[PDB]
Amino acid sequence: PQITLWKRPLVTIRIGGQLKEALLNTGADDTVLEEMNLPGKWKPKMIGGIGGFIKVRQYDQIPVEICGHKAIGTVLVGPTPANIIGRNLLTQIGCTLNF
Amino acid sequence: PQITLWKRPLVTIRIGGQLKEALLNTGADDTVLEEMNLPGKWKPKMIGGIGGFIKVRQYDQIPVEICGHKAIGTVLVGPTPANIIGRNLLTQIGCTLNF
Ligand SMILES: CC(C)c1nc(CN(C)C(=O)N[C@H](C(=O)N[C@@H](Cc2ccccc2)C[C@H](O)[C@H](Cc2ccccc2)NC(=O)OCc2cncs2)C(C)C)cs1
Repeated sequence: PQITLWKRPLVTIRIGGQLKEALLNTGADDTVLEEMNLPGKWKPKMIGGIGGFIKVRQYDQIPVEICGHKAIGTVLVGPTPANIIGRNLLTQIGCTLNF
Repeated sequence: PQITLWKRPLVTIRIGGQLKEALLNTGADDTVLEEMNLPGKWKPKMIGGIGGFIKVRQYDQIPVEICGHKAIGTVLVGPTPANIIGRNLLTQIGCTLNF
């Protein structure tokens, strides 16, 4: 698809076999998801948002399906009020900024 | 311009009379720039995200130059760890996501 920015670019993502609504975010390297248990090893991380930093768990090689598109990559799980799909996965699904 | 997402989508913006780098951010409802002086009035405001919210000055109908593209809109000024160009202005310059 080709999403416009008049409204927040929200889409459906599937991960761990669970379906979630996410926001496409060119403004961030990594992808952050709302708390949700996931399998695998994981290292602790600290990431800074607009109002400060939050602690997250970084999982690697996690398959995440975005709007029908396949992606496998590093996912950060933690206190975020919104599942934000970052650049790495964006490029994985062939997303670009056009103007 | 076709922007890949493999790297930060930074672009030069000319505002007021200053030319600085800002991120084309589709994960932001608003445009936020780092502390600076701007002419005009302004109502205080609190914008938030990961880590919480921050205090910013809201200026409206502010001229902004983003890659030979002229836009006139709302510009929040304050303690942002990054110069952000949000959807309010991205749409103005006719920008979309495609994949
Ligand atoms: C509540 C929820 C349903 C929503 N609210 C909104 C509206 N809001 C609040 C925003 O758009 N808020 C913006 C914002 O921070 N957007 C964010 C997405 C988000 C939205 C809501 C809650 C948490 C994260 C997305 C933005 O690209 C910012 C920009 C940025 C860059 C460097 C330093 C700080 C910030 N990115 C991050 O906060 O990235 C965190 C990281 C990810 N991986 C590593 S750090 C502000 C800049 C204005 C959209 S969805």
